[PDB]
Amino acid sequence: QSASQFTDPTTGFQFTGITDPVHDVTYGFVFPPLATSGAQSTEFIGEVVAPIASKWIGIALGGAHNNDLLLVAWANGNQIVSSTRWATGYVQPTAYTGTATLTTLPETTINSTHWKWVFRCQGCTEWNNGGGIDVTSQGVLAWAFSNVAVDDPSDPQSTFSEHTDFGFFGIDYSTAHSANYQNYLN
Ligand code: HEM
Ligand SMILES: *[C@@H]1O[C@H](CO)[C@@H](O[C@@H]2O[C@H](CO)[C@@H](O)[C@H](O)[C@H]2NC(C)=O)[C@H](O)[C@H]1NC(C)=O
Repeated sequence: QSASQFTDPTTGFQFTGITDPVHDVTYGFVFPPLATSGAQSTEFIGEVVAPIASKWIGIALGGAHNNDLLLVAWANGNQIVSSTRWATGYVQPTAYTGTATLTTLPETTINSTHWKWVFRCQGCTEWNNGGGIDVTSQGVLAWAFSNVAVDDPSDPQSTFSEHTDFGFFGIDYSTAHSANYQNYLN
Protein backbone atom coordinates (compact mmCIF):
# COMPACT_ATOMS: atom_id res chain seq x y z
CA GLN A 1 0.00 0.00 0.00
CA SER A 2 1.15 3.61 -0.51
CA ALA A 3 0.90 6.63 1.84
CA SER A 4 -0.62 9.94 0.80
CA GLN A 5 -1.09 13.45 2.20
CA PHE A 6 -4.16 14.29 4.28
CA THR A 7 -5.38 17.02 6.64
CA ASP A 8 -6.86 16.13 10.03
CA PRO A 9 -10.17 18.03 9.81
CA THR A 10 -10.30 19.09 13.48
CA THR A 11 -6.71 20.02 14.25
CA GLY A 12 -5.68 21.11 10.72
CA PHE A 13 -2.45 19.10 11.11
CA GLN A 14 -1.15 17.83 7.71
CA PHE A 15 0.12 14.21 7.68
CA THR A 16 1.42 11.62 5.32
CA GLY A 17 0.01 8.17 5.81
CA ILE A 18 -2.79 5.70 5.23
CA THR A 19 -6.08 4.33 6.49
CA ASP A 20 -6.12 0.55 6.76
CA PRO A 21 -9.62 -0.39 5.40
CA VAL A 22 -9.86 -3.63 7.42
CA HIS A 23 -9.68 -2.12 10.91
CA ASP A 24 -10.25 1.44 9.76
CA VAL A 25 -7.20 2.76 11.53
CA THR A 26 -5.53 5.93 10.20
CA TYR A 27 -1.73 6.33 10.56
CA GLY A 28 -0.16 9.72 9.90
CA PHE A 29 3.39 11.12 10.14
CA VAL A 30 4.80 14.60 9.71
CA PHE A 31 8.43 15.78 9.94
CA PRO A 32 10.13 19.10 10.65
CA PRO A 33 11.68 21.02 7.75
CA LEU A 34 14.59 19.42 6.01
CA ALA A 35 17.89 21.05 6.95
CA THR A 36 19.70 23.15 4.34
CA SER A 37 22.95 22.39 6.21
CA GLY A 38 24.10 19.82 8.78
CA ALA A 39 22.17 16.92 10.20
CA GLN A 40 18.42 16.34 9.89
CA SER A 41 16.12 16.57 12.92
CA THR A 42 15.56 13.21 14.63
CA GLU A 43 12.02 13.91 15.72
CA PHE A 44 8.58 13.67 14.14
CA ILE A 45 4.93 13.90 15.01
CA GLY A 46 2.44 11.15 14.41
CA GLU A 47 -1.12 10.07 14.94
CA VAL A 48 -3.13 6.88 15.22
CA VAL A 49 -6.92 7.28 14.79
CA ALA A 50 -8.45 3.98 15.80
CA PRO A 51 -11.91 2.66 16.51
CA ILE A 52 -12.35 1.68 20.19
CA ALA A 53 -12.46 -1.98 19.10
CA SER A 54 -8.70 -1.57 18.46
CA LYS A 55 -7.24 -2.88 21.69
CA TRP A 56 -3.59 -2.12 20.92
CA ILE A 57 -1.82 -0.69 17.92
CA GLY A 58 1.86 -0.87 17.04
CA ILE A 59 3.95 1.13 14.57
CA ALA A 60 7.15 -0.37 13.32
CA LEU A 61 9.46 2.45 12.28
CA GLY A 62 11.58 0.33 9.96
CA GLY A 63 8.75 -1.88 8.72
CA ALA A 64 9.56 -5.03 10.69
CA HIS A 65 8.98 -6.87 13.93
CA ASN A 66 12.77 -7.18 14.55
CA ASN A 67 15.72 -4.75 14.81
CA ASP A 68 13.75 -1.53 14.63
CA LEU A 69 12.08 1.00 16.93
CA LEU A 70 8.49 0.11 17.76
CA LEU A 71 5.82 2.35 19.15
CA VAL A 72 2.95 0.77 20.95
CA ALA A 73 -0.19 2.33 22.29
CA TRP A 74 -3.64 1.62 23.61
CA ALA A 75 -6.50 3.45 25.28
CA ASN A 76 -7.11 2.76 28.96
CA GLY A 77 -10.28 4.73 29.73
CA ASN A 78 -9.65 8.42 28.86
CA GLN A 79 -5.87 8.08 28.75
CA ILE A 80 -3.46 6.83 26.06
CA VAL A 81 -0.84 4.42 27.41
CA SER A 82 2.18 4.20 25.15
CA SER A 83 5.71 2.84 25.01
CA THR A 84 8.83 2.43 22.84
CA ARG A 85 9.84 -1.20 22.24
CA TRP A 86 12.34 -3.39 20.51
CA ALA A 87 12.53 -7.08 19.52
CA THR A 88 14.78 -9.74 18.07
CA GLY A 89 13.83 -13.26 16.95
CA TYR A 90 10.02 -12.75 16.75
CA VAL A 91 9.15 -12.57 20.43
CA GLN A 92 7.35 -10.20 22.74
CA PRO A 93 8.93 -6.77 22.15
CA THR A 94 10.44 -5.32 25.38
CA ALA A 95 11.19 -1.80 26.53
CA TYR A 96 13.52 0.07 24.19
CA THR A 97 16.76 1.08 25.88
CA GLY A 98 17.69 3.92 23.55
CA THR A 99 17.00 7.63 23.57
CA ALA A 100 13.46 8.08 22.29
CA THR A 101 10.87 10.13 24.11
CA LEU A 102 7.21 9.67 23.17
CA THR A 103 5.05 12.56 24.33
CA THR A 104 1.24 12.55 24.00
CA LEU A 105 0.25 15.90 22.45
CA PRO A 106 -2.81 17.84 23.67
CA GLU A 107 -4.70 17.25 20.38
CA THR A 108 -5.07 13.65 21.53
CA THR A 109 -8.80 12.90 21.81
CA ILE A 110 -10.70 9.92 23.10
CA ASN A 111 -14.43 9.86 22.29
CA SER A 112 -17.21 7.26 22.35
CA THR A 113 -16.18 5.60 19.02
CA HIS A 114 -12.45 6.33 18.47
CA TRP A 115 -9.16 7.11 20.12
CA LYS A 116 -6.97 9.64 18.37
CA TRP A 117 -3.42 9.49 19.61
CA VAL A 118 -1.36 12.46 18.54
CA PHE A 119 2.27 12.20 19.54
CA ARG A 120 5.73 13.62 19.36
CA CYS A 121 8.56 11.14 18.97
CA GLN A 122 11.92 12.70 19.83
CA GLY A 123 15.09 10.82 18.87
CA CYS A 124 12.96 8.41 16.89
CA THR A 125 14.70 8.55 13.51
CA GLU A 126 18.05 7.16 14.78
CA TRP A 127 18.26 4.11 17.06
CA ASN A 128 20.83 2.83 19.46
CA ASN A 129 21.67 -0.15 17.26
CA GLY A 130 22.94 2.32 14.63
CA GLY A 131 19.88 1.96 12.41
CA GLY A 132 17.05 4.32 11.70
CA ILE A 133 15.18 6.09 8.98
CA ASP A 134 16.36 8.36 6.28
CA VAL A 135 13.95 11.32 6.15
CA THR A 136 15.06 12.40 2.67
CA SER A 137 14.17 9.11 0.95
CA GLN A 138 11.49 6.48 0.38
CA GLY A 139 10.91 3.70 2.92
CA VAL A 140 8.46 1.22 4.42
CA LEU A 141 6.45 1.52 7.62
CA ALA A 142 4.36 -1.22 9.22
CA TRP A 143 1.54 -1.39 11.71
CA ALA A 144 0.36 -4.15 13.95
CA PHE A 145 -3.14 -4.56 15.33
CA SER A 146 -4.91 -6.58 18.00
CA ASN A 147 -8.57 -6.83 18.99
CA VAL A 148 -7.49 -8.39 22.34
CA ALA A 149 -6.60 -6.26 25.40
CA VAL A 150 -3.07 -6.18 26.76
CA ASP A 151 -2.45 -8.15 30.02
CA ASP A 152 -2.36 -5.00 32.18
CA PRO A 153 -3.60 -1.77 30.60
CA SER A 154 -2.31 0.53 33.36
CA ASP A 155 1.30 -0.68 32.78
CA PRO A 156 3.03 0.95 29.75
CA GLN A 157 5.39 -2.06 29.77
CA SER A 158 2.56 -4.62 29.86
CA THR A 159 2.95 -7.87 28.07
CA PHE A 160 0.34 -8.87 25.51
CA SER A 161 -0.30 -11.47 22.92
CA GLU A 162 0.73 -11.45 19.26
CA HIS A 163 -1.02 -9.11 16.88
CA THR A 164 -4.04 -10.52 14.97
CA ASP A 165 -3.07 -8.55 11.85
CA PHE A 166 -0.22 -6.46 10.52
CA GLY A 167 0.40 -4.52 7.31
CA PHE A 168 2.88 -2.38 5.41
CA PHE A 169 2.99 0.84 3.52
CA GLY A 170 5.42 2.77 1.36
CA ILE A 171 6.20 6.36 2.33
CA ASP A 172 8.12 9.10 0.57
CA TYR A 173 9.70 10.79 3.57
CA SER A 174 11.01 13.61 1.34
CA THR A 175 7.42 14.82 0.96
CA ALA A 176 6.37 14.32 4.57
CA HIS A 177 7.96 17.53 5.96
CA SER A 178 5.92 20.54 7.06
CA ALA A 179 6.69 24.22 7.54
CA ASN A 180 3.98 24.17 10.21
CA TYR A 181 5.77 21.60 12.41
CA GLN A 182 6.78 24.23 14.99
CA ASN A 183 3.15 25.38 15.15
CA TYR A 184 2.05 21.79 15.79
CA LEU A 185 4.37 21.73 18.84
CA ASN A 186 2.79 24.95 20.26
C1 HEM B 1 3.77 -10.74 21.95
C2 HEM B 1 3.70 -9.83 20.96
C3 HEM B 1 4.21 -10.23 19.57
C4 HEM B 1 4.51 -11.41 19.04
C5 HEM B 1 4.53 -12.82 19.66
C6 HEM B 1 4.86 -11.18 17.64
C7 HEM B 1 5.27 -12.15 16.77
C8 HEM B 1 5.40 -12.01 15.42
C9 HEM B 1 5.57 -13.08 14.47
C10 HEM B 1 5.64 -14.60 14.76
C11 HEM B 1 5.67 -12.50 13.28
C12 HEM B 1 5.80 -13.22 11.94
C13 HEM B 1 4.35 -13.46 11.43
C14 HEM B 1 4.30 -14.06 10.00
O1 HEM B 1 5.08 -13.62 9.09
O2 HEM B 1 3.48 -15.01 9.73
C15 HEM B 1 5.58 -11.06 13.46
C16 HEM B 1 5.59 -10.15 12.43
C17 HEM B 1 5.54 -8.81 12.55
N1 HEM B 1 5.42 -8.15 13.76
FE1 HEM B 1 5.15 -9.02 15.55
N2 HEM B 1 4.81 -9.84 17.37
C18 HEM B 1 4.42 -9.24 18.53
C19 HEM B 1 4.27 -7.89 18.67
C20 HEM B 1 4.58 -6.98 17.66
C21 HEM B 1 4.59 -5.53 17.84
C22 HEM B 1 4.24 -4.90 19.18
C23 HEM B 1 4.87 -4.96 16.67
C24 HEM B 1 5.03 -3.48 16.15
C25 HEM B 1 4.82 -2.50 16.97
C26 HEM B 1 5.07 -6.04 15.75
C27 HEM B 1 5.39 -5.81 14.43
C28 HEM B 1 5.46 -6.81 13.49
C29 HEM B 1 5.55 -6.55 12.05
C30 HEM B 1 5.62 -5.18 11.35
C31 HEM B 1 5.64 -7.89 11.43
C32 HEM B 1 5.72 -8.18 9.94
C33 HEM B 1 7.10 -8.03 9.29
C34 HEM B 1 8.08 -9.01 9.86
O3 HEM B 1 7.98 -10.24 9.58
O4 HEM B 1 8.98 -8.58 10.60
N3 HEM B 1 4.92 -7.27 16.36
N4 HEM B 1 5.38 -10.80 14.77
C1 LIG C 1 -14.66 10.62 17.47
O1 LIG C 1 -13.46 11.01 16.80
C2 LIG C 1 -13.35 10.66 15.43
C3 LIG C 1 -12.01 11.13 14.87
O2 LIG C 1 -11.84 12.56 14.94
C4 LIG C 1 -14.51 11.32 14.66
O3 LIG C 1 -14.56 10.74 13.35
C5 LIG C 1 -14.19 11.77 12.37
O4 LIG C 1 -15.09 12.88 12.27
C6 LIG C 1 -14.68 13.93 11.37
C7 LIG C 1 -15.69 15.08 11.46
O5 LIG C 1 -15.35 15.89 12.55
C8 LIG C 1 -14.66 13.36 9.95
O6 LIG C 1 -14.43 14.34 8.94
C9 LIG C 1 -13.71 12.16 9.87
O7 LIG C 1 -13.89 11.54 8.61
C10 LIG C 1 -14.01 11.14 10.98
N1 LIG C 1 -12.94 10.17 11.08
C11 LIG C 1 -13.21 8.89 11.22
C12 LIG C 1 -12.00 8.03 11.43
O8 LIG C 1 -14.37 8.43 11.20
C13 LIG C 1 -15.85 10.97 15.28
O9 LIG C 1 -16.92 11.54 14.57
C14 LIG C 1 -15.88 11.22 16.78
N2 LIG C 1 -17.10 10.65 17.31
C15 LIG C 1 -17.90 11.28 18.15
C16 LIG C 1 -19.08 10.51 18.72
O10 LIG C 1 -17.70 12.43 18.45
